[PDB]
Amino acid sequence: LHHSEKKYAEEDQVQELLKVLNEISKTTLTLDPRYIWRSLKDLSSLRNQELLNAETLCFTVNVLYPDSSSFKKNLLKFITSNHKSSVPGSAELRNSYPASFYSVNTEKKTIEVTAEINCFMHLLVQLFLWDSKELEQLVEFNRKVVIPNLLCYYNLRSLNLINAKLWFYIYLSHETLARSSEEINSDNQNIILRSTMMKFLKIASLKHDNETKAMLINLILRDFLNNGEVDSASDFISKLEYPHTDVSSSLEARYFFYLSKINAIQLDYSTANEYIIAAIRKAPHNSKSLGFLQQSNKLHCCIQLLMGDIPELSFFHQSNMQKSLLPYYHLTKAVKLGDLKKFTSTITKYKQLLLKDDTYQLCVRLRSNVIKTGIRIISLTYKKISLRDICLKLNLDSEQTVEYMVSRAIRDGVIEAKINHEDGFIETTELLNIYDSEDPQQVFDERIKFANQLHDEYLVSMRYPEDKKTQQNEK
Amino acid sequence: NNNSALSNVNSDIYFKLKKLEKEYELLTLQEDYIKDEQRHLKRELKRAQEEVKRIQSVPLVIGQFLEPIDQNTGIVSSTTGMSYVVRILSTLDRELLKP
Amino acid sequence: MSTDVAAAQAQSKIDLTKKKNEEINKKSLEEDDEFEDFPIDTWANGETIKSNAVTQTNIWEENWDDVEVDDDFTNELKAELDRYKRENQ
Amino acid sequence: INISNNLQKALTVKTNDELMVIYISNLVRSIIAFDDLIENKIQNKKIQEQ
Amino acid sequence: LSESDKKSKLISLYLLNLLSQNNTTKFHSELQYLDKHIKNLEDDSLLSYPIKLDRWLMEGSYQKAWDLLQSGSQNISEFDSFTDILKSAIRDEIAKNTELSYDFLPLSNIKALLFFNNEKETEKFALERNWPIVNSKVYFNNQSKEKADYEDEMMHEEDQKTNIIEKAMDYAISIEN
Amino acid sequence: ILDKIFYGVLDQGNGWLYVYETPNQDATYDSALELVGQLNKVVDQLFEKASVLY
Amino acid sequence: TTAAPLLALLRENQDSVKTYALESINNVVDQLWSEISNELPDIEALYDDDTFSDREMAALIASKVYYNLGE
Amino acid sequence: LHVAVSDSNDDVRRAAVIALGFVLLRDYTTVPRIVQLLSKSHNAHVRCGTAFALGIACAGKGLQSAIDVLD
Amino acid sequence: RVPNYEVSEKAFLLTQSKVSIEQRKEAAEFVLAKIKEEEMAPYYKYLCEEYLVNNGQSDLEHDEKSDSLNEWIKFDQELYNELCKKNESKIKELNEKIQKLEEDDEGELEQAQAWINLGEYYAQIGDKDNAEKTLGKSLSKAISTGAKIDVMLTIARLGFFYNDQLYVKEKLEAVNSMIEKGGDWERRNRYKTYYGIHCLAVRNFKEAAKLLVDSLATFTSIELTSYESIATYASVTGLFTLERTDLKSKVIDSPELLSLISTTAALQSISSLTISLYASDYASYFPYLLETYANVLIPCKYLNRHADFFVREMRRKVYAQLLESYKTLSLKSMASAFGVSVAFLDNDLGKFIPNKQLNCVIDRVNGIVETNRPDNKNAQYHLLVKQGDGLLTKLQKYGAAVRLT
Repeated sequence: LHHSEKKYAEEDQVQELLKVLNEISKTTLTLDPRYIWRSLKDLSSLRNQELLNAETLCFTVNVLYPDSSSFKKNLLKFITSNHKSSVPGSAELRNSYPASFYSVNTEKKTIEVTAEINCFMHLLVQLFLWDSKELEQLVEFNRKVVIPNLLCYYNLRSLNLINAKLWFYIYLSHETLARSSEEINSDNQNIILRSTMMKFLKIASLKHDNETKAMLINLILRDFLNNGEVDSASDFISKLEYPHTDVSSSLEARYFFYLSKINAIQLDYSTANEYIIAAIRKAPHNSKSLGFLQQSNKLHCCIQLLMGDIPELSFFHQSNMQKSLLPYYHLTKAVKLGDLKKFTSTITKYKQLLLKDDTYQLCVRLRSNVIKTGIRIISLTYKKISLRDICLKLNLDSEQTVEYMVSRAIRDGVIEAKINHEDGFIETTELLNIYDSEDPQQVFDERIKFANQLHDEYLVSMRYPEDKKTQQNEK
Repeated sequence: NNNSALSNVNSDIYFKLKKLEKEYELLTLQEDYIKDEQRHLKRELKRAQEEVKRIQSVPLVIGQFLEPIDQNTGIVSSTTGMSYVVRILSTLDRELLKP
Repeated sequence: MSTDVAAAQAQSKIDLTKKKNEEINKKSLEEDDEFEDFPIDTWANGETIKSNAVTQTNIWEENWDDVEVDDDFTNELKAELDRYKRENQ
Repeated sequence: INISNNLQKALTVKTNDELMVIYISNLVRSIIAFDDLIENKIQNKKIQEQ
Repeated sequence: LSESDKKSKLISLYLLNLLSQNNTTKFHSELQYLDKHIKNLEDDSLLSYPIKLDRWLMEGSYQKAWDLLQSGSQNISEFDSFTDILKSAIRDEIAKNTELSYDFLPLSNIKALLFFNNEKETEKFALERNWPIVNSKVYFNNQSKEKADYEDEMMHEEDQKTNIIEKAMDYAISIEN
Repeated sequence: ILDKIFYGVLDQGNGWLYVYETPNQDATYDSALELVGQLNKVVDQLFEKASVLY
Repeated sequence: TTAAPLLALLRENQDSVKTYALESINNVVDQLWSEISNELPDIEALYDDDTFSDREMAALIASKVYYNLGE
Repeated sequence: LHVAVSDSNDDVRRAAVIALGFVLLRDYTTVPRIVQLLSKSHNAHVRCGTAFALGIACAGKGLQSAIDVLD
Repeated sequence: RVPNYEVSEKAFLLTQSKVSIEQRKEAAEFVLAKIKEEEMAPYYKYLCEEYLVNNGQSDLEHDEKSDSLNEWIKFDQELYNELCKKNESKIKELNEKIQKLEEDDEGELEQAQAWINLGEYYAQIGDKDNAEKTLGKSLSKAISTGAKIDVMLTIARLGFFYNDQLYVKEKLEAVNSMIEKGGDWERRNRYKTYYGIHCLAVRNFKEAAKLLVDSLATFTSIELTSYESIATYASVTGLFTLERTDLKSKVIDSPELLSLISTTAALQSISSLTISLYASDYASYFPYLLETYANVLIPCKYLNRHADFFVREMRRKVYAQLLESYKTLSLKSMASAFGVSVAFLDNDLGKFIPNKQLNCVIDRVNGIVETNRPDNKNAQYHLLVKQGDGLLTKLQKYGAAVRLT
């Protein structure tokens, strides 16, 4: 029973413990140790579920615990206490480790390796919480213990790398609890949580660890936007302190998505669209990335519709994600066909859907775009057209009504016309002749500049693995 | 276990490592030097090709390539009526040179 | 689909075991899939037939009869209407 | 300048070939390094054996 | 984040005040923050009023916006203190759109647009914008030409435009680097 | 015009005939298109060899 | 939550009010630093004046926010 | 270093490489890296001078790297 | 295997209600006679399922609505009884024979031909599945390689017969892999015909135009719909893909189209549209278009869904053809020639200009339609810049992953 599963599971945890130990004790190469540890977590979450769940307590007693065994027992009671073949003398050794040394070195006293035992202990904890899906007390318990400990060290870059990945989970459980239960307590500690992240982020500037900085930035940007204040988030990003050294495919895709959401609702859709295109691009394409991609698509359509430029029908059609993009497809059709009444119905029919996903606020400004897109088609199709004919086409009352709408629309430059209320028709002003302007030299210069950017990025990247590789042993 | 020595680090920063921060500026000076060296050898490439080009121009004597004996030396026989074993020049066919 | 060439982003950016932890953790921050929150409250999404004629189950490439409706009946009528106007011009 | 724009891009292609050939090279040096570390055991064992 | 009895009225005032300062950027930034605490819990009740005003100025229904401010003084309690600022504002937004929509337009046609009732109000707004009135015709050509020269007078434009000679210098030295 | 034996354009509503003998492609245009179009195949083919990196 | 109530106090005049307003910011000056970076010139003006016993405080808020920005 | 590359005559080329190890007599460890590039040189003179500089540099305080370069 | 292509058409007409009703009940008389004779009741079972609530709404074992305008449709149990006899007697004879030729040696060919005979009978009555199972048995067995190829196309016909294209693509994917194994030029001509009908279903007609004219040049139209149908198809696709220059050349000039004349209505309408485009009579083009939808596009099983698309595109071809030729036209002159009025002209152009094909304007004020189609340095530049932007996009994309790892 007891002895069987826990011992088996323990064999893998010992092997895992040394993978962290050996890289950091010989000093990190930054990017490479990091990646390994990510591969390590894929394995651990599975093992934690499997073969009881006291596999960790059995382990905690095996390694040098300073007080870590107390916190473990409390996690354990909730999912039904186990504690047989996790007592001393049947799960204890202080030998078989170079991670805790032999017994004699513990006794005599030696240098701390209890830091990395602790960080790694806190891994198993963060893991435990997510895997079981524990809610309520456990969220408070874990957070309050772990973070004081990370500051009782000497704030080493070796230990910063490992514990940075702990921050993601601390953050997940707080939001989950807040979404489930509406309570004054959850509101109250959210102010503590922003405060803490900024505190760490200062510390990690000093100590210059780029991963700790990239992760802490993304969690707190997400938090401000969930509570809906734009201004705090915008002020934060324009200090330009995001790193690019230790950053990842997911991590940079995430940043850009925040950048999109801020700039669109600030009424600049050119600057918003720049980011969202970047976000889809960095991200992998998997069934595990499905969530991220799914939400990226939803935001993309609307940013584009707000410009008055329309997404193609093949987008939605060949999507495997098409039965959630169905209110979004109707947004495309309704704007394009210019019909006031379809729009009205769409955002009323699909109001719960739009409001769930938070995209309903950008759909309000898409009301304006119905008119704007319809007047645009008309500028393309007709060069000279009476004011009267226009009022029948979009169903407007006065000559006066169309004239207010058109002028504003060409303040933005969307339609590309000029009104002649000296003769009572609207004249289209697009007359091309852009290869007969001076602008084309300038259009090529930016492209040339992007090709120079890849030329640098190639040369500098190439040599970076190669220093290490020529130093590496070979026959 | 527990604890270490925090004075061991603080000591090394001012003493040894200050000398080594300065040493890293002398390898930075190396970088500026070999930035010019790398361009200088591009100029010297131009000059080594130009000199070859003189040799290639006339006067020349006709011969006929037979066959290789190596991938950089061949054997020809001239229109003089003499077999000469000849170094083949770089920057020519050696796949359509063989017949 | 997705921005730019989908197939080009799909081939460039692919799963590794290193990216695997990251790809899940990212998803968890977008609060699940949010495509299995969808079919629950709609109790099964239908089809578009409101303005499509070749719908969206095409086994070859979609047309633009997916935003337009049957215009041959209008053509037939215009023709006939035009013949009276010209007859009695 | 259109002809130059294209010519600068046509060299990114040349560079991009190199990057891949070096990331392949580095991949072989990795395999070589592991193979030696295994082989030291076989030579250690041969002395005990005889 | 707020449980008041007057909460409904005060958020209404919040949004009208944004509009009076004339930053549409500030309005939409806030709209998202308010959105959270009205989601299924107030929605639009009297809080429709400022969202409609902003929507109309974006849609370009300046006709509509004018009637809407006025009927808000049929339920007057301090709606009038926000009505004055926004009457001036409406005139100004049109003046920005109608630069690019005429080369000349009559006195009689402009009067209508900027919602003046009398001549004295019309001519004064034209002079501040440097649009001359001759034989009762108001000219957008004077401001549009004027603005164009003041741009050329200023320095930004050597680098922003990029000088063609300088472009080639950059081409050369990237290859040599 | 459709045959393209002086390739020009008719004004019906001013009743005029305009004749163009100008070129409507250039050499420069032609071979720019061939070159970029070929390099597109190259770039796919470079990623295809290096599928062993991952 | 928002420190915008505390910002509102800065711009409002009366010394006794400003006296309170600097002390409020100073509690949460280490803990919040992107909710208060818009009123840094008002704060600098208080340090520049010498009708305050709170010149020392005013200047301290300014400094704590500015290193976090990068300056 | 600048004169060794720029001045193409053989005396001037040879002298300046010899001259480096007197400057960096006490920093004899880093010299193998810096004249690594001049050991490989297509100019005979330069390599002649490479060899003397390394001899002088690591004469009384040894160092493995130079012995290998000099082979 | 033979009667399959014929019967499939006639049944498809029934489904339609955009055709003449008169045509339907001539079809109904014929198609049912043959269902009794060749015992095609499985296929009948399949057909009624697929209708459904357009046709068959006058049958006894279904629910009766006013959707069918036919009544000669009547599925009964009488059909079923006949099935049981004719299938029992035949199947059983062929089963005993397969096991006989297991006894005989070199029997692999002998068993192959018997399992082909079985695969014909299941083809005859319906069943694509049971022919498929049996002609794979034929496939393993030693038979000539040319027979293997022929077998594989034999199963593909069955996907046409059923009216599911997605079955046919998998069954022609096997043909494409076997073609050069036999190397036969004899089955190459057969492959152009099958794959032509398949590519007539695809939106892209580009492959279809090339195929469907080789089918005209080399006389292959067999085990599939008639030579006259082959020609009809060739014309439609000819028109859609090929420019005005290449159109005369390849469609209006073809010895095979001229020699076959137009003896059927379907073939007559489509050819009539083509002749009037070149001859530049546009007042016969529009009525001829309506003839086209009626008697070709809608009666076909592969242009059913491109019926609207061809109507539209053809109006688009001709307008654009005229706008090349003219830098100014009036609404009146243009409308009169097309046989529509000015209002009617506005709306048809008002779709086609946002579909990015005709690149023109309309004045209502002055009433002239001017042409805004560049051909000069502006056109060259728009196109070239997009492709070089497309090179840059791959370069960023492809570079970024290799560095990242």
